[PDB]
Amino acid sequence: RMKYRKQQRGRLKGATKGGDYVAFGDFGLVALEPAWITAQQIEAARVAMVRHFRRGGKIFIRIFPDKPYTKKPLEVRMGKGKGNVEGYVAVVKPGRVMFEVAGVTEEQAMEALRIAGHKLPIKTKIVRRDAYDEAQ
Amino acid sequence: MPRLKVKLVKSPIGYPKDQKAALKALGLRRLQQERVLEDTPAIRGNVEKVAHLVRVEVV
Amino acid sequence: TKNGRDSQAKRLGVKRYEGQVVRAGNILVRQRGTRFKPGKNVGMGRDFTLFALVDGVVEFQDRGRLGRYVHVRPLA
Amino acid sequence: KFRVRNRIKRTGRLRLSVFRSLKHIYAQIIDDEKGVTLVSASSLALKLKGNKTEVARQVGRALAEKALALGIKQVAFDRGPYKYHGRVKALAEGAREG
Amino acid sequence: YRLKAYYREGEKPSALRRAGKLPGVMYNRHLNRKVYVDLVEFDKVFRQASIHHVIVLELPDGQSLPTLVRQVNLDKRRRRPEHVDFFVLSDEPVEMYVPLRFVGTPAGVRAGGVLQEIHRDILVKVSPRNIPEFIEVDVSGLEIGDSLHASDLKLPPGVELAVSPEETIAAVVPPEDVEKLAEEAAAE
RNA sequence: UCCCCCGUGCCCAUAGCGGCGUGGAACCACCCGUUCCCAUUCCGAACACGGAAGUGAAACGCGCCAGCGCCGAUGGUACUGGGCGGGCGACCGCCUGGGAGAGUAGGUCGGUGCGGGGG
RNA sequence: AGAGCGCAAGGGUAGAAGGGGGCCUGACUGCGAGGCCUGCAAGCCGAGCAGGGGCGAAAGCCGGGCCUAGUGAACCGGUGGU
RNA sequence: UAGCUGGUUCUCCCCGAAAUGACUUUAGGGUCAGCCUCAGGCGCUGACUGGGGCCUGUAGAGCACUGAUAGGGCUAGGGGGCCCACCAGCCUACCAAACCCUGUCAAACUCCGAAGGGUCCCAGGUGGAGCCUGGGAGUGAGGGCGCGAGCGAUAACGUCCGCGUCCGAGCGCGGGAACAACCGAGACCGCCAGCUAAGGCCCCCAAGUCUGGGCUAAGUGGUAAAGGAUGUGGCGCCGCGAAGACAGCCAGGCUGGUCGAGUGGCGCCGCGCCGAAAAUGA
Ligand SMILES: [Mg+2]
Ligand SMILES: [Mg+2]
Ligand SMILES: [Mg+2]
Ligand SMILES: [Mg+2]
Ligand SMILES: [Mg+2]
Ligand SMILES: [Mg+2]
Ligand SMILES: [Mg+2]
Ligand SMILES: [Mg+2]
Ligand SMILES: [Mg+2]
Ligand SMILES: [Mg+2]
Ligand SMILES: [Mg+2]
Ligand SMILES: [Mg+2]
Ligand SMILES: [Mg+2]
Ligand SMILES: [Mg+2]
Ligand SMILES: [Mg+2]
Ligand SMILES: [Mg+2]
Ligand SMILES: [Mg+2]
Ligand SMILES: [Mg+2]
Ligand SMILES: [Mg+2]
Ligand SMILES: [Mg+2]
Ligand SMILES: [Mg+2]
Ligand SMILES: [Mg+2]
Ligand SMILES: [Mg+2]
Ligand SMILES: [Mg+2]
Ligand SMILES: [Mg+2]
Ligand SMILES: [Mg+2]
Ligand SMILES: [Mg+2]
Ligand SMILES: [Mg+2]
Ligand SMILES: [Mg+2]
Ligand SMILES: [Mg+2]
Ligand SMILES: [Mg+2]
Ligand SMILES: [Mg+2]
Ligand SMILES: [Mg+2]
Ligand SMILES: [Mg+2]
Ligand SMILES: [Mg+2]
Ligand SMILES: [Mg+2]
Ligand SMILES: [Mg+2]
Ligand SMILES: [Mg+2]
Ligand SMILES: [Mg+2]
Ligand SMILES: [Mg+2]
Ligand SMILES: [Mg+2]
Ligand SMILES: [Mg+2]
Ligand SMILES: [Mg+2]
Ligand SMILES: [Mg+2]
Ligand SMILES: [Mg+2]
Ligand SMILES: [Mg+2]
Ligand SMILES: [Mg+2]
Ligand SMILES: [Mg+2]
Ligand SMILES: [Mg+2]
Ligand SMILES: [Mg+2]
Ligand SMILES: [Mg+2]
Ligand SMILES: [Mg+2]
Ligand SMILES: [Mg+2]
Ligand SMILES: [Mg+2]
Ligand SMILES: [Mg+2]
Ligand SMILES: [Mg+2]
Ligand SMILES: [Mg+2]
Ligand SMILES: [Mg+2]
Ligand SMILES: [Mg+2]
Repeated sequence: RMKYRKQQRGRLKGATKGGDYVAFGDFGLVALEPAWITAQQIEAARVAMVRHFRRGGKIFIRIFPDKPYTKKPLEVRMGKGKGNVEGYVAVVKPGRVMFEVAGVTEEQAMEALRIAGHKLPIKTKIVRRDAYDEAQ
Repeated sequence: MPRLKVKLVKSPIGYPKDQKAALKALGLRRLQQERVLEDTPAIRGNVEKVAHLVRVEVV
Repeated sequence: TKNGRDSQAKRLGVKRYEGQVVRAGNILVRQRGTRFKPGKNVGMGRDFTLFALVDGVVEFQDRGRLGRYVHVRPLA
Repeated sequence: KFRVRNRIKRTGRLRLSVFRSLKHIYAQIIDDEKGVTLVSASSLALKLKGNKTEVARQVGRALAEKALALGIKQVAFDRGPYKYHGRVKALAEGAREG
Repeated sequence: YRLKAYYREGEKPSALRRAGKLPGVMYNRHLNRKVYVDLVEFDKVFRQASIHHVIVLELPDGQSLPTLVRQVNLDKRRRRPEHVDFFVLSDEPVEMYVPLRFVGTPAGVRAGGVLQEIHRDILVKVSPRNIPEFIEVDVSGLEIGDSLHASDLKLPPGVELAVSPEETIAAVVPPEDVEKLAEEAAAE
């Protein structure tokens, strides 16, 4: 990775850009609530996914932890946090599409994706593809 | 610009400084107080800002 | 830590705006470079300070490619 | 290039835009700040012979005579893309002669 | 397909949606007009419809219009359509995303592997007569490691591909599993 | 008045990039030459002077295409001065005045001054 | 224009503030309309007048350096002067 | 000596703060500024507002720069296998620069960019407005709430700034059970008059056991989550069904009959259920 050290917290405003449409594989998993999702959380789901459906299709992860996450070590107030204990997170607004699978049955994905949302710290809904795009 | 008949119905104690000055501009001292004024853009301008405080009427 | 250090505020910006009378010498704009440019009756000095060259009203020109200029349109 | 022209225009008034062709040598006296020329003492595409330097000097007295009968006097000289030295030189040079 | 349009002027775009009418707009080199299909309907229409097949739109002007959905703004926060772009066709050539049907099972997917399908459709310049209900893709000789580009398409008569002639269309990527749960664990 | 050229400003890519075409009477360029004035960290490439003949190939001038670039609505939304509402909370919602970016439709191989030579 | 612009970062910038040359020392004296900034003290910009100069044919430009850091009241004392 | 603590006595009337900046062997002290007040000036300039120009880089957005980034492509470099030094050749579900595509992220990124804010002009605005010169001040511990950020743990009746507000000084009055700052409202005095505000109108307790339409059976309401469930009502879609379905019942391994009208699954809204253990009596 790169860039610089540690970074503000900021707020999590309206769900705005935070959200869109399935954009690879068949089914999707989308965020209802706002959240910092931890790498240890992503990766927790990632595995829980495959490990569920072995020699599986393709899982696309479309959220990514560029936010470094600080945390002072059981002391008191002098300077910014050492930080990084939980390392990094992904800012995730209501509506964002985190993971989607491809190469699978409706009940394979309706499971994989189901399990995952469990591993996540948030409330999530699952998605198809309907038609919704942009073209003519 | 017919007459405007502004009455003060909600107390300003707790609205922004401006909003109080607004009423002072329009010339409203006390609550439930009658005050009639020319419908110029300027009078309107303030009368709008305190809209939530007054009840306007066209005369 | 090793931080919490900084340099006092430099209070720079457009000092006179479009359509203000100004005397000669009036600093018109204080600036980081040529964010603005001189022009008509408007000199500029070591730091890039722009300043009236005769009393009169100020106006602001945008000129794309050429950049933005500021002038005094004199009168008396 | 033309850096010069910028430098001149700054001064204030009365540019003498000396253009010069391989057989010719025109010359406007442009009052900027309105986009108009005042006099236009061309040369080869005007009237005069074919000897260049002596031509320039002659067209110098061109603008000269043409000018005073109007009011001009600021020698303000567009030493255009050509470096002042010869044809261009003589040009303003004659404009000074009178 | 066909869907009953309506005209719209002053109506509060937002107050409309509460009713059920998904606002929208029809426009083309000469035309531009405020409208509003019905949502429950547009759904069904557009569910199958999308932006490949045309939709002729009926106003109480009786006018059947030769249009298709140029773009639809979905509202973030639980998907839903906000409002609709309707490109009135005429007859001159017009660009548009025509589908792609990937047919046949490749060498890849057999020995375990995965249907990667970059474009479930593609953009081509074409006149309205040619509404090529789709395009074929000889996906079968494909292998995990191999990928069919754009310059390799079964192009119907008279149709010209508007996209770059080198965009990839699909590809066959490896599956994914536990030869990557052990290795992905300690190694990193 | 009109048409082409030349010098020159104004608009600031809807002037531009690239491609086809064309103009040498005039105008301009390239061009002949390096004795004089003048010139290169080496060169008459550039500046400079004197100028047959040749040329419009390059350059530039005028046109014509929309591949790149550039310009780009409308509709809708985000956001949001001001005013409010629910809930236990990170937050969510309405009223009112403002309203994008991106994306579609689309446009675009310029507009125009003053002066000069030429039919 | 993503380079360069002595050095940090920034803003500026080739229609030069960047590279190279020829001549030069205005890294002047006497001043200073008028402003920026500001509790105070301080800091900053500055046309123009005079004196005598520098480069330029000239219009003109020069009161150090693209700019913004590179510093220290007052006392007491050192050196040189009218 | 005490930059500390304590104490400072009659009445009525008008106005009325501050708890901030700068410096400070300064940090619970001071000096100048800021805010209060008094006197003498000036006279429509004042807050607020309308129109008008200018100036700006946030929210939002965006990826053109700086970086970050998942998948794929094309593609140098590497590692591995065939082959051998006539060094090259070929492959490569290996890592991967640049590049393109799809998809994205950023306080110290911006091709863009709001509302808004600042200022000057013209206009309304005679106000316990405004300017100018002076006498006297106190203040220079603030706090809470709303909004925008930092810190913190997107903890704290935490902390630190910004805009605003109220308490401070309105622990005066109404509401909120009680309660500085939440809601209402700025208490000159009197009244055994009236209208209201917030909040309320079954009793304690003033005023509807008011009218109409629904929802809930938990005492929910009487205020706890991920998650769970044939709660309940309301709406939408898919599957088999009077050519006999689902449910059971008779026979065989879906088939048959008999029965005879609906049945199965998904999805969204309203109210509810579980999840739900604390110490004096509820
Ligand atoms: Mg969860
Ligand atoms: Mg209040
Ligand atoms: Mg008044
Ligand atoms: Mg600090
Ligand atoms: Mg100077
Ligand atoms: Mg300088
Ligand atoms: Mg200087
Ligand atoms: Mg002009
Ligand atoms: Mg292969
Ligand atoms: Mg195109
Ligand atoms: Mg050609
Ligand atoms: Mg020809
Ligand atoms: Mg010829
Ligand atoms: Mg010689
Ligand atoms: Mg040609
Ligand atoms: Mg034309
Ligand atoms: Mg563009
Ligand atoms: Mg564009
Ligand atoms: Mg737009
Ligand atoms: Mg736009
Ligand atoms: Mg022209
Ligand atoms: Mg032109
Ligand atoms: Mg003829
Ligand atoms: Mg030098
Ligand atoms: Mg002074
Ligand atoms: Mg001064
Ligand atoms: Mg000076
Ligand atoms: Mg002098
Ligand atoms: Mg002298
Ligand atoms: Mg200078
Ligand atoms: Mg220099
Ligand atoms: Mg001393
Ligand atoms: Mg001493
Ligand atoms: Mg000494
Ligand atoms: Mg008082
Ligand atoms: Mg302390
Ligand atoms: Mg002390
Ligand atoms: Mg004023
Ligand atoms: Mg990009
Ligand atoms: Mg790959
Ligand atoms: Mg690859
Ligand atoms: Mg091996
Ligand atoms: Mg790359
Ligand atoms: Mg734009
Ligand atoms: Mg505004
Ligand atoms: Mg504004
Ligand atoms: Mg009065
Ligand atoms: Mg103090
Ligand atoms: Mg708190
Ligand atoms: Mg509190
Ligand atoms: Mg108060
Ligand atoms: Mg009662
Ligand atoms: Mg009842
Ligand atoms: Mg009853
Ligand atoms: Mg019920
Ligand atoms: Mg669940
Ligand atoms: Mg629940
Ligand atoms: Mg249930
Ligand atoms: Mg649904």
